[PDB]
Amino acid sequence: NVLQIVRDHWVHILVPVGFVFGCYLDRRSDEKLTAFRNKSLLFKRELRPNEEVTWK
Amino acid sequence: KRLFIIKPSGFYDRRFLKLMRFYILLTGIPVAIGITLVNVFIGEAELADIPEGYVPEHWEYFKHPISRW
Amino acid sequence: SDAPPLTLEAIKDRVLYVLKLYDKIDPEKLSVNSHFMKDLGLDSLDQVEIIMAMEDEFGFEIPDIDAEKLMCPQEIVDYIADKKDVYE
Amino acid sequence: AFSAPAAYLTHQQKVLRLYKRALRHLESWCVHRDKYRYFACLMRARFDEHKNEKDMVKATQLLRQAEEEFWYGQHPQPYIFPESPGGTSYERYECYKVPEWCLDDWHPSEKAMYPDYFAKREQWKRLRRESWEREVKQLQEETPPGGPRTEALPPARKEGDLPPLWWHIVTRPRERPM
Amino acid sequence: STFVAYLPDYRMQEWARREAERLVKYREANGLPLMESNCFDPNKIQLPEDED
Amino acid sequence: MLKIIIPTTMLLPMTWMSKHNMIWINATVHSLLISLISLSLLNQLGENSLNFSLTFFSDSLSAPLLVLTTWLLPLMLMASQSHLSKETTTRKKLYITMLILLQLFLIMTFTATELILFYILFEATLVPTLIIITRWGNQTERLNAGLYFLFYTLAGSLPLLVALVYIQNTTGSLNFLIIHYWSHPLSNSWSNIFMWLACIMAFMVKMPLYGLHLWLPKAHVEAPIAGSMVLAAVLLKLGGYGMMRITTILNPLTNYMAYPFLMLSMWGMIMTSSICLRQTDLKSLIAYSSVSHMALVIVAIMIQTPWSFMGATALMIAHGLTSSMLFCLANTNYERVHSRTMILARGLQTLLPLMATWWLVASLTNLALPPSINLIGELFIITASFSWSNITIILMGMNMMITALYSLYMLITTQRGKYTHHINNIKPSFTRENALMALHILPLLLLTLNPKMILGPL
Amino acid sequence: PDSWDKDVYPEPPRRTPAPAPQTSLPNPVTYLTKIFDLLVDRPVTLAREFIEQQHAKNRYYYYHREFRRVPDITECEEKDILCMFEAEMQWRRDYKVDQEIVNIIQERLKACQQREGESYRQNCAKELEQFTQVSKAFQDRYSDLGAHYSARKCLAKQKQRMLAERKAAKEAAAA
Ligand SMILES: CCCCCCCCCCCCCCCCCC(=O)OC[C@H](COP(=O)([O-])OCC(O)COP(=O)([O-])OC[C@@H](COC(=O)CCCCCCCCCCCCCCCCC)OC(=O)CCCCCCCCCCCCCCCCC)OC(=O)CCCCCCCCCCCCCCCCC
Ligand SMILES: CCCCCCCCCCCCCCCCC[C@@H](O)O[C@H](CO[C@H](O)CCCCCCCCCCCCCCC)COP(=O)(O)OCC[N+](C)(C)C
Ligand SMILES: CCCCCCCCCCCCCCCCC[C@@H](O)O[C@H](CO[C@H](O)CCCCCCCCCCCCCCC)COP(=O)(O)OCC[N+](C)(C)C
Ligand SMILES: CCCCCCCCCCCC(=O)SCCNC(=O)CCNC(=O)[C@H](O)C(C)(C)COP(=O)(O)O
Repeated sequence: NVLQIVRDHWVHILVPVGFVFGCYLDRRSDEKLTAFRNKSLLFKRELRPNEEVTWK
Repeated sequence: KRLFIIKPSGFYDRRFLKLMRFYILLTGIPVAIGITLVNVFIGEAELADIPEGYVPEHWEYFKHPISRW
Repeated sequence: SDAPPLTLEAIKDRVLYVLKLYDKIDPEKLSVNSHFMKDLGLDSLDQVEIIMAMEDEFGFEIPDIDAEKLMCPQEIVDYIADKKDVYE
Repeated sequence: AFSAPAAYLTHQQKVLRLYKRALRHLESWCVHRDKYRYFACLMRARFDEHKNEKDMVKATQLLRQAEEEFWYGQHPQPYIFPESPGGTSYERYECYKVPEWCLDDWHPSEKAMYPDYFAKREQWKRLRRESWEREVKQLQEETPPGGPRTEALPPARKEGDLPPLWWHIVTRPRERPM
Repeated sequence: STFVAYLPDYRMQEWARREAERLVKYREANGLPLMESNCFDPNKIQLPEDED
Repeated sequence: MLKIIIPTTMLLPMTWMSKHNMIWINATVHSLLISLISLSLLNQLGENSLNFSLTFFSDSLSAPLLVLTTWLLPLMLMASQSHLSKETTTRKKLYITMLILLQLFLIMTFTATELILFYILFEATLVPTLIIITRWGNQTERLNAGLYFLFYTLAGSLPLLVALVYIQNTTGSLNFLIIHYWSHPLSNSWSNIFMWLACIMAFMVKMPLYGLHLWLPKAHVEAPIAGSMVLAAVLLKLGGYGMMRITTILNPLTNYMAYPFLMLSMWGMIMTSSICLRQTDLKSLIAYSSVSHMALVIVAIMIQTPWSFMGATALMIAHGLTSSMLFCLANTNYERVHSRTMILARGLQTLLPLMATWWLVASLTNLALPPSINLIGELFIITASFSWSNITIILMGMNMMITALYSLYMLITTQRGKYTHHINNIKPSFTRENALMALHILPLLLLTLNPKMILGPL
Repeated sequence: PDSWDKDVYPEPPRRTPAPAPQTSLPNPVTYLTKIFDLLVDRPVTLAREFIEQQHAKNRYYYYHREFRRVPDITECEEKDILCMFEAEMQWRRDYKVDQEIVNIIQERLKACQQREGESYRQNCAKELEQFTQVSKAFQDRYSDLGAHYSARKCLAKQKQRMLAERKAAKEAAAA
């Protein structure tokens, strides 16, 4: 019977899906501005024995 | 003698006030209880010196548990 | 509490009480239907004084346009009852 | 307040209104009762001194002079009955007056209380609905062709008629509503 | 309202208060003035040679 | 900050794919969710801004404005569904589409990093507003209002565009961070004076400045309720935001280019407050109130001090909420009696008590009763003006006396006295209207509880 | 208590006189304060003791964040955007710290005025002098920068003041 319920209330995932996609695109945008990661004079730091990058 | 007093309908204003109180309380009583329980059983952090060679996480620079979370 | 619920009988009693204290009206010859000008032989100034005495008795003012028309104790009682929402 | 006004006031009406105003202001000046009675008798004698003047022009001149004297000698703070237009309780209870049509908007739960009162209200509404058209017809008949000339309304004349335009006079809220 | 009320101190008010406390303690201990009218060291500034 | 932009763009097809009798519910629910998401922008720093990308950034000045926009959308939806009941489904969806597009344009306008992108979005906001006014307004004057709304704006903004491109040919950039860091003083020449005027007049006509304000009473009176809400609450603040952004490149010319505008703002604040005392239309009174408050904001921006900037930010937020609430309150009576004449319906406290309480609270916030944020902004601006010149306390003082008067006048005319006898169609207040009033007023006092969130970057 | 540094917020040694009863009548203040103690101060103390016992079982720490020093705006080339950015951030942090220093001094002044009572005009001279000095320094540093302030405008102001002072000194030397 979920067919009618789905075809009546499938418009309720558009905005949450848009929120998730916007978060993903913001992370992708952050990925393109790492030219000074761990390179500023104020925050330059030696890496821990395990961690690869200071922030993502 | 007791006489009828003509007034406007007070039903709808009372209903609105009751509904608003109900919803505000429905979400705000659990929040108050949670805040009190967190404060009692998970207090605030105590300021301390950074131990040598330690790199704290960013949320470790705040003292209240809810703010840290 | 507040003042008692004024009734028609009380209003009529007070109106007649005021009228029998007027020296220009004979008490025995006075009735609730007596006309001020025809039956009692009073002029307009006496009627103005009677209206003012009613106003003093009942503690409120009767406008001139309404006060001109009242000519017997019954009209005065009816006007007072209508003003004060007296039905019994 | 109840009577329909005329087009103008007559000379006798103006004289009587001046007499009442003068006596009221004199009472305002003469606070004590015996003094007021004395000066009120003097004022009545002064008023009826010129009662038998057959010359109307002289009568209106005397009235003019009397009104000028009154305006000069009026009490600046005369006594006003508390519910009179200048009194301290003039419109005190107007905020408690609620028109009857508001009762039509009560929720049915509110109307569940007071069943008999609302049955009587329905009876009154039925009476008004049945009487309206006859009231309108009577007004149409009794009105002169060039429109009404005064604000006086006629009474009911037929077997079971009601005086036209009676609803808002009869269903006044009250003088002390709440 | 609860989320805004418990927002973490990214405005650095408490950090600034603690830094000022340390500065005041040090300067009052060593007898230095609490604040200097110059916020930049004059040895790093080269004024124009001639003012005439 | 695509996590806010994308959900609105998703509101668009969600509205256009909804069932005919679920458009309002879905739009309101997801608008409220978007407002809740946008609440996270209030976490700001003390040194710089949140630089999300090359295109968008968030400051301590724009974040409360974004929160106000996203919060105003659901209130507009709630206020609109009453008078649009007879409308067809397609036209209702088109109206909601206009509202959503306006929100999207405002959101992108408040966060653009470059001045030309800001200009493009700040002009793009014109189309949905004009369509809403001229298509869903009630009277024949709306058409004229639309024209007055359009050209008054464009005659200010076309010079600005020219100036903008000229600046990019001189400094090489219109990025706001680069513009701030590489700032150079403006010399005293005729060319610099006209550049200053080109950079300032568009925002001046947006506020609006006294003498350039005639479009506002027309547009804000003839518009439907949602149009008036968004015109008073957000669209007037575009001028203030743009002025506070653009003034970073105008020093030290402003030091003497502000005199005519300061004189106009102070005297016209007195004048519009006086005009409010003799007004027969209830909506026009609220519009002229907006003009007076915006004159205060203009003075604050022109004197260029940290206290004046904080006061301007607080006043813009507070005025947005208060004026939107007042417009909704007037709209309830208009929907009941179908007339905007203030003295038509009187003694409404006897018939509608809770609505009378809402009226009292709205008029109390209008006259800046302490400790409301209205009063905080007004007092900060007055203190800064006193530092600028001790004589200003005269004019400002007079304003404080007049405002309260007309404010209380409005209340006393509508709620007190005796009810009109022949008006017998005043129904009890609906739950929707009471909820609208509460959702306006509660955030005001909540913001009073924590005023540093609306005090700006200074 | 130990929550704050007592050198940053100093107080006098708190001399208070001993009770010297001269009347056989009882003191209503002492009776009322004994009742207040027994009826208010003890349950609150017990509640605080319970809360502190719960807190002691969960002890965690937060740290004061440390910032190193970067080159100032004086050591930055004219169009070097990155060095200017770092210097401007450092200058803004210093501005906030200076504001908090002024706030501490004002707190001292206000506390002394309340504490000294009727003798405040003479007994608060040192706090007033400290506030005068700090206020003069702060006004020299930061006043009149206006909205849209920056490190460059502060440097220009300091250079202008330095030029005026150098000219005045050389003109007084020629006297
Ligand atoms: C009604 C609706 C109708 C519509 C209306 C519109 C409504 C709109 C609402 C919109 C939403 C609003 C939400 C806002 C969020 C804000 C929350 C927040 O930030 O909380 C702040 C604050 C908590 O701050 P915090 O940062 O979490 O605490 C930091 C510490 O870690 C903590 O310190 P700690 O370690 O000591 O722990 C303390 C702990 C435990 O403390 C104790 O237990 C000790 C207390 C004393 C007891 C000692 C003696 C008693 C016991 C003795 C006897 C038993 C012991 C012995 C047994 C034997 C008996 C003999 O208690 C608490 O945790 C604090 C209480 C939690 C309250 C949280 C508020 C959330 C509200 C959200 C819902 C909003 C809707 C309202 C509905 C709420 C439900 C009604 O909460 C308070 O409000 C505290 C105020 C009380 C202080 C005293 C008042 C001082 C008065 C001074 C002024 C005088 C002038 C006169 C005016 C007086 C009038 C008041
Ligand atoms: C109907 C009946 C009405 C009367 C009956 C009412 C019954 C009692 C209820 C009234 C409560 C009285 C209020 C008294 C204040 C107590 C709460 C206060 O202490 O909390 C404040 C906190 O308040 C919040 O900060 C303010 C609320 C934020 C406002 C945002 C509104 C939500 C968004 C809605 C849309 C936005 C539209 C506007 C756009 C700008 C203090 O903040 P702060 O001093 O720091 O706390 C320090 C400790 N911390 C930091 C660890 C927490
Ligand atoms: C209805 C409201 C609309 C919005 C209001 C907008 C306000 C705009 C007003 C402009 C403010 C000032 C503009 C220019 C600054 C000075 C203007 C001038 O009067 O000052 C003197 C200028 O001297 C003379 O006045 C020459 C100008 C005279 C010709 C201008 C025409 C003004 C007549 C009024 C026309 C109305 C204009 C507005 C139309 C609506 C100063 O002497 P000077 O130091 O040498 O000039 C400074 C510039 N220098 C250094 C490059 C040389
Ligand atoms: C506070 C102090 C101020 C007061 C000062 C006032 C001074 C005024 C005193 C003198 C004024 C006069 O006498 S003015 C004298 C006016 N005289 C006339 O008009 C003669 C014609 N007579 C009539 O019109 C009627 O008989 C009529 C008299 C109306 C009786 O009415 P009735 O018989 O049908 O009831």
